[PDB]
Amino acid sequence: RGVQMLLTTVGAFAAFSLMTIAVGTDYWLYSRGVMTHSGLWRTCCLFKGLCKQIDHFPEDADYEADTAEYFLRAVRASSIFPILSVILLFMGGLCIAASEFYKTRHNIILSAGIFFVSAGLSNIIGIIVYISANAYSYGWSFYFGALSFIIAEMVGVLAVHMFIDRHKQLRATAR
Amino acid sequence: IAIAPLTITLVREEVIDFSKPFMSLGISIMIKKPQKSKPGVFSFLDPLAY
Repeated sequence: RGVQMLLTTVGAFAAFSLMTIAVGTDYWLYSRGVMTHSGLWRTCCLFKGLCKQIDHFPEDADYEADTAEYFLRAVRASSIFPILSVILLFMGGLCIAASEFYKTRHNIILSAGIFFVSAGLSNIIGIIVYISANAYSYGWSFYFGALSFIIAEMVGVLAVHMFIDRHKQLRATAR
Repeated sequence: IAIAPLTITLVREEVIDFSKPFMSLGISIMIKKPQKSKPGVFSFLDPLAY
């Protein structure tokens, strides 16, 4: 019963704050150019102890053949997909907390569930973008981001499962 | 005497002497090398046909 609400909320704040922290730092920890870490925006050294704007997607030594550097490198730049996960998750918790009251038996829970799982898809796809463009160790809050996507996925499972539960109540009492 | 990588032409013969040519060559075109390109999505289907 209410276990759906519990797992739902703890998934919301869990994967949400976890995605935010993932945006914070600890996304890639390795030797810099000398070792440092970076979170896809700016790297911070151990001179040492300071930071520098590191998401310089263009670098002044290349060839840039045809839509490879521009399109892909730009896509990885500004971290669009993970921000898409941010907005979509925001709609997740917001629309579930909306599903608290204002019954609307069928449409809402299913909707937020859909945009929520697909939000997870945006998260994983974004991770793919990041690991891709980066071409040695990873940051820990990176694992926090992936784990956030996972817990999100399970939360969506419980979501849709609760939705078809409501369908079972309605069609059940229908006879 | 000129002992050097000098190109031999008519007008240069028109003023001085050259021995028999010892090393043959042609005009050459030089460019910058690009980096080894990465295929991308194409690797899904690239081989075996067009």
